[PDB]
Amino acid sequence: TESDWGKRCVDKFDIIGIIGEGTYGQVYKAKDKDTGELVALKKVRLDNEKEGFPITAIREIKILRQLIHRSVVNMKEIVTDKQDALDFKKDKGAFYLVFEYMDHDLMGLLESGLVHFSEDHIKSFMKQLMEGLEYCHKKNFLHRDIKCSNILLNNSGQIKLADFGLARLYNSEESRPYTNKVITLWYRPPELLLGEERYTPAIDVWSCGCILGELFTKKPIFQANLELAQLELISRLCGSPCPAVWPDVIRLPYFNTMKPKKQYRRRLREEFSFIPSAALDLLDHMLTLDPSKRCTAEQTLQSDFLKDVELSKMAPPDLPHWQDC
Amino acid sequence: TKPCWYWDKKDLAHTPSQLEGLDPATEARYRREGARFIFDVGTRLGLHYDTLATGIIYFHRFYMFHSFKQFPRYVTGACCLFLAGKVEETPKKCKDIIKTARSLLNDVQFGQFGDDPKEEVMVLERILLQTIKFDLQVEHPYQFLLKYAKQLKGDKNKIQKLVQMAWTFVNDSLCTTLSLQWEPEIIAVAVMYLAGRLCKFEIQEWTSKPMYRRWWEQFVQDVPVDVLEDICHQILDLYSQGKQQMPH
Amino acid sequence: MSYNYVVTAQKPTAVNGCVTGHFTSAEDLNLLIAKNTRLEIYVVTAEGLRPVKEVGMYGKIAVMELFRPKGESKDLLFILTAKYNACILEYKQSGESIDIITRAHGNVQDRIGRPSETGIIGIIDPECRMIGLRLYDGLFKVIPLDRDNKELKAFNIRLEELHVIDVKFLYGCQAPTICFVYQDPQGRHVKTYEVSLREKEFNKGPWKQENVEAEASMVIAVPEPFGGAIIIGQESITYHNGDKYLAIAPPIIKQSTIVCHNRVDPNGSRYLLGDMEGRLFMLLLEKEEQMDGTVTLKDLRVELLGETSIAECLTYLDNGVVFVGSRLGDSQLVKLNVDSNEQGSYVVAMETFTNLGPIVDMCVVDLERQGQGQLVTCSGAFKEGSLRIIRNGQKLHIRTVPLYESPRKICYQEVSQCFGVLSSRIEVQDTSGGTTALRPSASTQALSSSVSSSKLFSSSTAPHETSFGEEVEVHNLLIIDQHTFEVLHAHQFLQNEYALSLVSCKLGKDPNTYFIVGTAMVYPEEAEPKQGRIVVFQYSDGKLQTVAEKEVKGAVYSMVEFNGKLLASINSTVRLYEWTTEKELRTECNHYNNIMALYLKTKGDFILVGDLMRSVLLLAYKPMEGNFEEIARDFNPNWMSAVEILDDDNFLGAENAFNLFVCQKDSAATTDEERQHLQEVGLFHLGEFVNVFCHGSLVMQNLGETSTPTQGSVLFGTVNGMIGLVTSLSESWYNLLLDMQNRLNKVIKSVGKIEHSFWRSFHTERKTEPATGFIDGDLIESFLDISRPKMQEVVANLQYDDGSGMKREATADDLIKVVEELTRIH
Ligand SMILES: CC[C@H](CO)Nc1nc(NCCCc2ccccc2)c2ncn(C(C)C)c2n1
Repeated sequence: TESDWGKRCVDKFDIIGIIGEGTYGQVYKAKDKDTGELVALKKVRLDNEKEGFPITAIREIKILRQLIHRSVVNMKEIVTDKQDALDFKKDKGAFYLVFEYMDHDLMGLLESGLVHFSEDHIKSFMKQLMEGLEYCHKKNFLHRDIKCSNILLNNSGQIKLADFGLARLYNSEESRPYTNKVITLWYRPPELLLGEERYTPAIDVWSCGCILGELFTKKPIFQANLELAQLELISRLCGSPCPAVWPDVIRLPYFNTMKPKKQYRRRLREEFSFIPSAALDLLDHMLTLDPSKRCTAEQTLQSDFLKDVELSKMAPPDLPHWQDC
Repeated sequence: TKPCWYWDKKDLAHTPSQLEGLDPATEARYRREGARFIFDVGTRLGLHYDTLATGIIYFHRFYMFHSFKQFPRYVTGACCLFLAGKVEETPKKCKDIIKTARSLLNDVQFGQFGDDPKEEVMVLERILLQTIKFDLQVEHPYQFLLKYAKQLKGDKNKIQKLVQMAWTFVNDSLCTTLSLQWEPEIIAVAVMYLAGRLCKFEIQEWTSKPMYRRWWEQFVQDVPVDVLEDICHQILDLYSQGKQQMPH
Repeated sequence: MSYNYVVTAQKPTAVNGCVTGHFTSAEDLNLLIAKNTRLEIYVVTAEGLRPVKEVGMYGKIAVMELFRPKGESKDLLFILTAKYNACILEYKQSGESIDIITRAHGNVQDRIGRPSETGIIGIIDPECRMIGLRLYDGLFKVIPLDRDNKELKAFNIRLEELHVIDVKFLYGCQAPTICFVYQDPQGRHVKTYEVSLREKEFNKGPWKQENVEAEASMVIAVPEPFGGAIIIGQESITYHNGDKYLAIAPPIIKQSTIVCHNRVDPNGSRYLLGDMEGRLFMLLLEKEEQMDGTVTLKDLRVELLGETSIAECLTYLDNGVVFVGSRLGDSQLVKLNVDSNEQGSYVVAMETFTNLGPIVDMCVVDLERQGQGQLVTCSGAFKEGSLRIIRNGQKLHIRTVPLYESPRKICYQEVSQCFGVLSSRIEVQDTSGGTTALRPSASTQALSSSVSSSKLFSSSTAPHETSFGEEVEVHNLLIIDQHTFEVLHAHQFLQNEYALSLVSCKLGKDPNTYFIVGTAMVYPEEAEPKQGRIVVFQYSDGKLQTVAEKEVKGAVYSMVEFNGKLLASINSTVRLYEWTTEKELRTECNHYNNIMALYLKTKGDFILVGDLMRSVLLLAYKPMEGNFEEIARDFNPNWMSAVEILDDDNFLGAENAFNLFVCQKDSAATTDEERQHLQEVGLFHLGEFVNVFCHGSLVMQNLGETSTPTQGSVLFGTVNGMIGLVTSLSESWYNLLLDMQNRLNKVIKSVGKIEHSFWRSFHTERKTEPATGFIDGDLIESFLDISRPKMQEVVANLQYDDGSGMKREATADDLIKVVEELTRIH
């Protein structure tokens, strides 16, 4: 049946190319020999035999087989290399996680500088992304690595979230010790920069806000190399973590340690004056320092910006293929 | 889409182990020993109860597709617990599971692990994953016991006595093939039903529908009492066969 | 790691901007001409121009304006670079010593901002109280010109109008006033605001907003006697001052888009306008002095003067001399006569300044069997398009071959003693239902001619409606003699067929040498072309013969010969074709993992593919199996302009951000993943747009010259006209020259005090990285121009490595020798 994973062989796919270098193996683009479908195989190498199947891949398998949403990448099946016959100990073949193939990635579209996003594209873009995050958040799952590289876009305008390798379940009633350095520095929330463990699902909202502004500016908002320089940039824009705006900031491990140059005042609305009034509110609320005052996924979908966005009228991003020609 | 992980009691007479000549009693003894091995090892390692159960479910499912005579039980168990740790995010190093296994096993028993225990276990992970068809997410009776108990309102102490007795029944049921016959939601109800019958408590009075004598129907739709009586019977059989008695 | 050297063989020739003022002395009229990174200062005499000084800046000159604040004797120069380096410059001359003073400087980049579509606009106050910069959408930057602002500190005013087309400071206002044309969903409008340095905000403007032509592009600030502003569009010219509104819509200007403007008469009575078909107009302001003591504008008149080169900037020199600053063709000095000549023109060319124009493609060929080699470029666009023959005869000898149409790709066919050149010309839909060319050109002045009769796409049934006056491109293959550069033959491709690629080669066992052209069916409706042809021609006995045609389902952006087979790039597909004994193309193998396979280069059985957004991918033909294989990819996403192979391991590429990079095989066989990862080991901000990379050198070799330390030679052509050479270095030579750069940068004074390290840093809007693996040859070659005291300071404490002496001290004369050897590569 369709559910008997791990047995079908990778012979069933024509490998087309190597799309990317993944955490646990490289992702290859492939065409299904039977259907003609384009898929992306993520190779899983358990031949290392350090501690067996990678836990990053176990999370992506465990979580994605549970999550079904238009904006969440789908794992279609898991296939294997030609396995050794009757000698399971000798076999060191690898497993491949089959996914739907996505044409582009948000970073690749932006790094080329080719795409220009209109307000109405950013509406269609963020509505899907935040609706997807809402699905995951309602299921008590945290993505924990929301970056441009992980947002996949099709020419049609459909958006899907993708690398769940660092995703784990969150129970609000029970505070659990977690890994503090989990998000990419550019998209890392302030609490994780100040050493916060037992973090809220609002860490993902911060990342999505960084993207929201990045779609209007066409350049990432907080670009730094070191954790302190990042807090400085965030502070120049959002205001320095201070007891008034973030009452429990005094409880974070590094609050006294990582002071910014000044106790800055928030200028987010000033430096982003060019953003539409509907969006600037969304950005202001998504990039709020205090995780308890940072909006939820649902609150972004019930915003003047994204609420009345009709999702049937998906708008393709401005893709200038003929420009270079 | 997602695989079917439940068989009928009659089907257990046609497990691979049985058809290679193992008698029913012996397969059941092997199933208990393997499950209890998983439980004891993980308890020494400090593992969460869900991690122990997930290993035991992997284990029980495994020997619906393979035979005990060709796949050693204590090796499989160690492998299941090793993978369960990664699935449930309570990971352990394989060398630590081997160490804990050595402490709790005899030399004959640890002989199954062979000349290189870690290797025998890490090699089996490939087969385990294919056997369980990569259906790694597992739900256990515990979450439903608490979810349903939270909707009971009444004497704090009588309900807590009901929960703990039922919780003990859940732990005991892991040694059996009930994990392979009935969804966990039913198990949670069955152990609540059993704990009530033994404590002479009438659970309907603690529900929002106190005059609905079949209290389970608001938690688990379409469950005949027959199913609950069968599950109860199978649980109490473990106590009558052994020397242990009902907790009360 | 990899080590490479980059030198400029020919500097930018394209004029990017020109201003006139009193910069060198309060007495002299000057023409400051700007080419990318290069400022040229001239003094206007009875002769057109007297050259006085040329400086290079470590930045792309984006704004150039002259201002004379109260208290200064002479004009000061403001320049802003494209990386937002700002400075104020002063000319100072001490007898024979000429130097440029940096009076104020700073970088005005904002941490947060959206770069505007119409680009950086820089304007200065009439009273020189402030400098306004339009860098980002929704924000207006003010640098106040107070004596104390030596760092050019500035503040932003919030601008409600997000989309601005052009803004200019207006004359004749009680307080500084900006007049700007902006675009919102309701059309375009002209608005005015006032700028308050004390309040640091905008106040309501002197005159009301008016909705203006949808294609309004430029704002002219009319001088104080007339007052107000003039807005130039495609169909109409409008003047707005307070309640007065005047609008002239001459039928002549609708024909071609007007792109440049300059003031002839200081009071504003006469203005110069220029358009893209080279026409030069005179905008006349008709005075209407009223008995009330007031001067008012009566009407606006436009008069056609003649033909100039397609002009980017126009500057009027004093006495009927006009300087035509061109980016698509040669710049010029023209004279406006009061009397027309017998053809009706008032414009007569005086001098012609060579502009290599956009170099779309080029090839190196040894036309005279000398072993030196000549460089034949496809240069210019539209009417100014030409071929250029360049040889290093220190100056370069350049012959110009006018084509009067756009050249696209060139390739040399020695067997035929001729060149093949792809070209396109503009025709316009006319009343006949067909099209008519605006001017005769190469593809119409060919000795013999032919037209494709291919039936491949003839089934059509796809409607494409035509409106009178619309432009179309007509594409041709030109056969041009290598000695006379006569157009021997012109072949016209199908209607709506674009020629994109051209090669000359033999295939298979076929002894004939063919011209092979790759085309695409371009229809306005399509996002990506879906039809195309590969056409095999034979040039024999003065006639081009069509030998074979292969239909493809895309655009053949690039073709290259691969060991007797044809390597072709149908968008997103890399295909290898065999040439059968039946003289037809047969597909052997394909590669499909690309977005757009724009550029292809090969070495042996290796293929380097350049993608629109996916950087470069090394492929290999596995002859044993008859298919391709992906050796390695540059996973960092970059927009490509051209690629070249340096050696079996190092690959060169150019970005659309004016950057260069070199990717090497990771040369580590530990993991398959490392092998398949090309790692960028060289990063360099060139500052020019590279269209073509070509292996060759124009250096004259008699064999007596010893091999320079540099090994290899890649020439590249750019859009600003610059030509360059990329060559490799040994680890030892790189470190010497790199250490020397860091010494020279401390010694050499930069114009605008721009850090050299900043200038060469890899720069995209998103990322800035320090340069790596590249030696700025121009910085090294300036060692021979610095004073002897500075030379000793540069060589002090300088040691060698990997030589006869592990550590060896350098003498200034020794480096003078080393640099002089490097000056021979170009
Ligand atoms: C998780 C993101 C990474 C990095 O982009 N990898 C990645 N890139 C996908 N498309 C991008 C294709 C880019 C490309 C196209 C042509 C040639 C070269 C490179 C993609 N589509 C589905 N998946 C799942 C396996 C998550 C994907 N993963």
